[PDB]
Amino acid sequence: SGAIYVGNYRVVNRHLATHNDWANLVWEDSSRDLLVSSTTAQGCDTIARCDCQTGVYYCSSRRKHYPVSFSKPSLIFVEASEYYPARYQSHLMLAVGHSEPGDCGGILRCQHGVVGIVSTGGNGLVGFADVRDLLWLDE
Ligand SMILES: CSc1ccccc1NC(=O)N1CC[C@H](C(N)=O)C1
Ligand SMILES: [Zn+2]
Repeated sequence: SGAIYVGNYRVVNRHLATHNDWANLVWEDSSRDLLVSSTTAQGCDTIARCDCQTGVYYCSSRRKHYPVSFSKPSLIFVEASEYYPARYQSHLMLAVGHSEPGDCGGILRCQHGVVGIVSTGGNGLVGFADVRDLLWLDE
């Protein structure tokens, strides 16, 4: 689990959104596994606006942050799970690193701020849903 809190927005994995996130929906895209809902309080996360390919991610199944190299956002085939059938997920970045299903939501950050959140993984990989192209999170 986990979210990004920027301005009056809450960014979560769409598969982990609550009934309240849907009532307060701003934008969602199943093909990206993202959902953004509105908040009453102002958030303090800064979103990165960059092309960094190295950063640090939080892994809740190890209670540890790991430095990683990751691929640029792209269309990647993601195996079936209890939340989606097998499909291509867009804006996805992959890295070699530990991840378990409950690690979705962990932040990936670079020197510029938040890059994205854990969204896919397995077999020694970890995938992150990019948020750096969502310029409107800033206004
Ligand atoms: C860190 S996710 C993970 C880790 C180990 C094994 C499997 C996984 N995958 C998942 O449980 N999911 C749930 C839906 C998510 C998606 N974006 O399609 C993929
Ligand atoms: Zn950066």
